[PDB]
Amino acid sequence: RRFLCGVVEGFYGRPWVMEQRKELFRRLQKWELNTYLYAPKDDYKHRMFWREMYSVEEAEQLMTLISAAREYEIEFIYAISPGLDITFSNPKEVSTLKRKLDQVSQFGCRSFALLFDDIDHNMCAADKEVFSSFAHAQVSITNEIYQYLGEPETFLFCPTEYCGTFCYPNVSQSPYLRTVGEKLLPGIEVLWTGPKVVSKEIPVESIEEVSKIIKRAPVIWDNIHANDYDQKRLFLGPYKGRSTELIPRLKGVLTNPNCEFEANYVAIHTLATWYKSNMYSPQMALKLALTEWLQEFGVPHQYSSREQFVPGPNEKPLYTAEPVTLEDLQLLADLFYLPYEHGPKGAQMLREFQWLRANSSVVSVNCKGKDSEKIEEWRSRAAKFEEMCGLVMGMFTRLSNCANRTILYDMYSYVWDIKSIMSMVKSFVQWLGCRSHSSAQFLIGDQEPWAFRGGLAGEFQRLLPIDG
Repeated sequence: RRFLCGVVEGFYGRPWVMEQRKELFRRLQKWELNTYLYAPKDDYKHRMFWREMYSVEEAEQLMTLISAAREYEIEFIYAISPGLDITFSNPKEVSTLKRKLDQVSQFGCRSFALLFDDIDHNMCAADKEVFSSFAHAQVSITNEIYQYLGEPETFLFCPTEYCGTFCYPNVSQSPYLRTVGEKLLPGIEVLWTGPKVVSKEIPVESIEEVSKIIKRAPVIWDNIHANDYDQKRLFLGPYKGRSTELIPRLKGVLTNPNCEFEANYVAIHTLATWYKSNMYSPQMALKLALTEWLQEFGVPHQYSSREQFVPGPNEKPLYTAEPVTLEDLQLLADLFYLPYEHGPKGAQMLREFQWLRANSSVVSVNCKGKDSEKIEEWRSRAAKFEEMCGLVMGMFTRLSNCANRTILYDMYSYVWDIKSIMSMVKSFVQWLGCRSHSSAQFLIGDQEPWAFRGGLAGEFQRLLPIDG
């Protein structure tokens, strides 16, 4: 029994380059994964201009990539999303799609996929006069394409309702899914993402409910680490919430990585472990992933003293960089953890800061003459918060010194923003703690720079109501 397990490049934004893809293939072979799906959203010949034919240079790049995939024995699936503007009752569209897929096949590609995600539910008059339903047209064209290609072993189809929240009026009673399941050829696999576009967790019964309609085990398109729906978010936490019992009931698992290429290492590793368990503990998986990931940071750059200056007792010490340690990576992971929850350490820091803010009046003004226990407790908790902020700043400082700076350079902005805001919070907490004897305004320099934090986007964000 073959099982699909791997990565889908299907995020918006700047696409990955050939070097990154080759390194990804090497890592996938190391981690015992077998599937790579190529459907980058912002590739003009993939989705928006699918009708065009690849140029010679693009053809050479594709052939090199496919041969590299062959070297590492990673299945390579090429996807097309013609649903943006394709007309189903016009044979010219079908002929063009066939020619495009044949050009892809002549490069040595073996597996193909057709996607109809994120399109409209309307049909032109030309198709409404032929097909009884939208699903009917989609299934008919998919079946014809599948039969033309010679019935490859692997073939993926993404329905238009790829999540429960897009099923109307529900999953079991959706006419679209019923028609697709009835009329689709048995040899094609079907993508599914769970109850929601970004599903926090997958109950087992939902998969069975979907399978009762599609009459086949689906292939999971998991967006647990996708970050193209709000690109301020970075996700470095482990794979979590998916019970292993789904493995016998699924035909494959395919993960959507973060837009930043180097930020997905841990995620992919966790996924492999999650698979390799049952051919599972999130905490252990994350520990192993970070332990393996640390080896790629190497050592920080240091002065090369291969007639060499050595300082004396009264000379200023040389600049020395400290290595990046396990604790720094764990703190980084907790700072950017999961879409629906934070890491334990970051959540605890936030709760402690909120508590300190709430009880500022205990010692803010004229603390002398008040209850000693409250003063000591508040000051101690403030000190612990200060130490954690210092840990964050030291993490950033040590990460800045890595010899292999590329790992940091692909996610520089997020860590830089979090360390800046931690510094500002530390300054604010100090100002709160010194109010009883310092009546000056809680300024940084001569001003309050956070009045411009986030600019116009930050200002608009600040006015959105929340319950807490």
